[PDB]
Amino acid sequence: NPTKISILGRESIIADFGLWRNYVAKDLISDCSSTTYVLVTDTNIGSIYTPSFEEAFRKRAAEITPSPRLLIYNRPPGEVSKSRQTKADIEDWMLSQNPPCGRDTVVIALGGGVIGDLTGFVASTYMRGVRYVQVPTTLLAMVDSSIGGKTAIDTPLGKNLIGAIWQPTKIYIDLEFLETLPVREFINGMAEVIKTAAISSEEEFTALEENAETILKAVRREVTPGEHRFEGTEEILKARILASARHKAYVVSADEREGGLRNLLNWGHSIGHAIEAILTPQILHGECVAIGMVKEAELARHLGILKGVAVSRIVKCLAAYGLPTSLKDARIRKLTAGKHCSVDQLMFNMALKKIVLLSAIGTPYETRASVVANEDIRVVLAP
Amino acid sequence: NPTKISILGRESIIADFGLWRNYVAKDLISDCSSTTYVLVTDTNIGSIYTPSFEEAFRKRAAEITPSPRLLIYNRPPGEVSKSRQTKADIEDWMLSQNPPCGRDTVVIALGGGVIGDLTGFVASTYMRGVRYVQVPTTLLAMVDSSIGGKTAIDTPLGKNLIGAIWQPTKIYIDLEFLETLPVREFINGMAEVIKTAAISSEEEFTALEENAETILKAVRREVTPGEHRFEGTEEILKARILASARHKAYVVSADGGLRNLLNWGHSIGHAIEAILTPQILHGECVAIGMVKEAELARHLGILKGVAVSRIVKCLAAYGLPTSLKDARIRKLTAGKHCSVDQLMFNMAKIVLLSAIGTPYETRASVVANEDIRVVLAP
Ligand SMILES: NC(=O)c1ccc[n+]([C@@H]2O[C@H](COP(=O)([O-])OP(=O)(O)OC[C@H]3O[C@@H](n4cnc5c(N)ncnc54)[C@H](O)[C@@H]3O)[C@@H](O)[C@H]2O)c1
Ligand SMILES: NC(=O)c1ccc[n+]([C@@H]2O[C@H](COP(=O)([O-])OP(=O)(O)OC[C@H]3O[C@@H](n4cnc5c(N)ncnc54)[C@H](O)[C@@H]3O)[C@@H](O)[C@H]2O)c1
Ligand SMILES: [Cl-]
Ligand SMILES: [Zn+2]
Ligand SMILES: [Zn+2]
Repeated sequence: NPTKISILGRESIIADFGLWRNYVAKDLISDCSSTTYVLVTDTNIGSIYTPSFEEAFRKRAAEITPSPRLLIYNRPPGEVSKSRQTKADIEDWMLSQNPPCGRDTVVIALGGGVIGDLTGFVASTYMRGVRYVQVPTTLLAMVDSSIGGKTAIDTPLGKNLIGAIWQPTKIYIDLEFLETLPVREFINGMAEVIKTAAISSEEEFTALEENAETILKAVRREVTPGEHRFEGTEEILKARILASARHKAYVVSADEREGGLRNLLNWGHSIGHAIEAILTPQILHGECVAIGMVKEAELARHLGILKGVAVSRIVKCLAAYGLPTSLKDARIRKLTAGKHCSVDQLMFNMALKKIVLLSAIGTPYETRASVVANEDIRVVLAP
Repeated sequence: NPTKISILGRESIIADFGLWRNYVAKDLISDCSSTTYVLVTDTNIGSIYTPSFEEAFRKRAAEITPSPRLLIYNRPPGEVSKSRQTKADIEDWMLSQNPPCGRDTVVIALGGGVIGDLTGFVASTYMRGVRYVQVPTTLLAMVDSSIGGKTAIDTPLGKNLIGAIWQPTKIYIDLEFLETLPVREFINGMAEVIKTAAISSEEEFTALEENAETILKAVRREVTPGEHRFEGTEEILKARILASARHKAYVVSADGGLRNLLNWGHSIGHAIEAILTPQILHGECVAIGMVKEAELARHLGILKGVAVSRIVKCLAAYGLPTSLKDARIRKLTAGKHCSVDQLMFNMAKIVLLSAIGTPYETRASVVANEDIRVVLAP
């Protein structure tokens, strides 16, 4: 059965195994009536998933007169496509169609965080705004990037500098996409899942601790023909992933005077972003956020706010899912030959302190990021 | 007297003679607190108006501490600057400042429709959105472009293709800008003023008819550097221009319907413009469109022939063309012809008038292509 989660007081999220394979096309043409559908993705994702959809779309466009059209745009993979150049590329491409794409256009964002931010931003300004849907194909996109409307592209000077808040009409979460997602990317996305649980539900966190071995085994297993990577553990994977997605939706949907409940989502990102500013692009975002979570967890313990046992759980849980819990992680070192993260550099990258503090697994200290002394931060980052 | 109007619920429009010279700076720093203010304009407008403001800003920044900063960006004049390149150059420039312009930045759009659309769009996406104010310097901008939140840039394949709805925090209308606005541009802007009146108030339309000689004289007379072009007729100019502006503001606030009325004379007007541009200006084309669309309604037995004539006399009174055969226009468009086919083709529903200050339907009406032709053809 398809699970539904709402965003900003309305239906928006539809999650299940096989949506892309048999549900999205029909749904779009039905609930997102348009004459034109523009699908944006990269060559990796697309070469694997675009063919089936083209057929499923053709099969759904036929039971209608006249038949809506599906236009496909394949961008090269990587953070590099999240640029002004590609935004203008996709746009001119869309304007140059016969007939050109109009304000009724429904853009389909089939990809991870990169394609998501790019496509969302394209849609936000196309003729001052057109509808679009998110079809996250990475774990991180499913529970984070595709939720909340934050759209943008990069500039040589920094990440997500030019963009917009543009909400998607719908977010289709097809867990089957995780069947072909590279093991490292999957692990990477788990950083947000564990973060979410860590700051919202102790029960959820425990479920993550208990489901690690099973989940990871499935993520690494050799799939025999006729099988689906996650057969046998579908409910576990769905309950775990949707718990995070759902939380993100709740936080983003909760306003009517809140102050900064959204702030708690940055737990582990204060230090995590600092670390990433140095180790990127060798080390992924989640990998850096994982380490940031451990450091920030130690900090709170250092300030006598977090019990030492919670730190250890936080550490075993991340490692159980394959995430690094230290800056000298064997894997990290091999990928970043000649990169060091000195306290000074980290204390610097951070100043460019307010760290969400935890008082217990599933329980934040303040309802917002707390203010901590630079000296206390340095001690934590000491060798 | 600093007049105030409301857009989208409440006040945002401030109109008067001299606002730029001694009010915006203080106002911005007070009502739009920020550490950074980015002024965007073109070399024409800026070379005339940026110096005073710089001083007026410095004079107001000193009163507050630490003193804010004013960053100026001068773009070349023309429709050509309303492009992706200029948007990116402005963005890159802002981000390059030391320190980089943050989300607290308040962008000042000092210019006409071009600078307005460009700057508004820049502001809408800068770090996903930052505040900005409109300081329209052309008549058309004062009563139309600077109002409504419509922002964008052009593409070789068309105008305003990439943009967004981004409302300005404030719209400062300093009528003194019209002192240096080229006569042709001023006349051009009058097309929207006359259009607005034509579809909203018969009294207002009549006031435009009676002010015609006076306004034009002020516009066409030779003013000497130091004397104000509009001394003696300031209330007339203010009441006329603000009337148009306040109406656009009203409709933009109501809301597919009431907004459709704002397009009277633009159905044919845009078709004509698609051919005659860039030689012929938007207002000049909209003027002719108004006459055509007015005769169409007369053709359909909805408009009295007398209203058509008044519409025709008023446009002409203000120096706007009322036919494709206009000498100015023919001379200016040598090498071009608006065949009826091309116009119909370009047209691919017109707002009909039942009387001066009175629309037919509450929205654009559906008319048969044949009735249109018998009105486009000679
Ligand atoms: N609020 C927001 O909008 C927000 C917040 C967090 C992250 N992000 C953005 O997300 C981006 C990173 O996104 P990401 O971690 O999803 O990485 P990504 O989109 O770069 O995807 C990683 C890799 O996986 C491949 N891939 C994607 N789906 C696949 C699948 N199911 N099968 C096979 N290959 C697949 C891609 O081709 C790519 O190589 C960053 O640029 C970041 O700024 C945005
Ligand atoms: N909804 C909207 O936002 C909207 C609606 C209608 C028109 N527009 C757009 O507006 C643009 C047209 O703008 P416009 O007609 O105001 O012309 P414009 O901005 O191109 O200005 C015309 C000329 O006058 C000069 N100038 C401007 N003000 C001056 C002043 N006070 N003193 C001296 N010289 C001055 C300029 O340098 C320029 O050369 C078009 O690009 C059009 O697409 C936007
Ligand atoms: Cl853009
Ligand atoms: Zn993150
Ligand atoms: Zn107009």
